[PDB]
Amino acid sequence: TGRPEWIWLALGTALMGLGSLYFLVKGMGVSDPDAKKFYAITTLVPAIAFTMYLSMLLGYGLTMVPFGGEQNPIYWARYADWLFTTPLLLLDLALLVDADQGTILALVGADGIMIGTGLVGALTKVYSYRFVWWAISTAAMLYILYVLFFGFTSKAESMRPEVASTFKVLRNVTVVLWSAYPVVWLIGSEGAGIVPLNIETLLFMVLDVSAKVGFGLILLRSRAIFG
Ligand SMILES: *C/C=C(C)/C=C/C=C(C)/C=C/C1=C(C)CCCC1(C)C
Repeated sequence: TGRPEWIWLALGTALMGLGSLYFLVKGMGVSDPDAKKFYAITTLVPAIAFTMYLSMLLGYGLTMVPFGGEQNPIYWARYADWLFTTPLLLLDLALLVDADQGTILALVGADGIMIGTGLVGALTKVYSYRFVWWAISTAAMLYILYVLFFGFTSKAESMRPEVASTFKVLRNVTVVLWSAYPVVWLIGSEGAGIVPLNIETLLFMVLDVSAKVGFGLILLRSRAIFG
């Protein structure tokens, strides 16, 4: 098939795989129960991403959606990855600041809406309606980020500075990275079709790897994970 974006797909597979392994290797040596909690969640995240980059590298997770007078190439495997990796990353942040169950439930629930409406949008055939779903998915994301910035940060204040300072770094990387996804979608293949798929795949790989392995490295090399 030889598509232009495959090299970016091979590179995402490689980074996710390696990252996952190292997390698994480091996770199975630790004995602290709480540290175990965090290690298992954080290793699972790039492990799911790896299997999906792999499938996409191999020709799966792609569909031609008609709109704008074109047969548009939409990588839906992406949302199958994010459906489970985005709430797991949220879970990691919540366990860190001892968020309440209702908060977690409501954050995981807003995240299901975001990915769900996002995919519906990336699958929608009436061009302008693609942006209506996109708009709702983004409002869901702004809800989640509001909660991470205003709620959590506040709770990380009952924690010790080492823990509060690790959370603020992960919160910052998360707000910066997640903010970028909706803009990539908008000017890329699912949206305006301004940025081509190969470049678009590159941006998504950089955001995904940063948000999973980048995030994981920061979290797991910290002392805040300990019970
Ligand atoms: C490992 C993956 C991460 C941290 C993915 C984050 C993905 C997002 C924040 C995605 C957001 C989207 C929107 C706000 C609207 C349009 C569609 C999405 C799903 C790309």
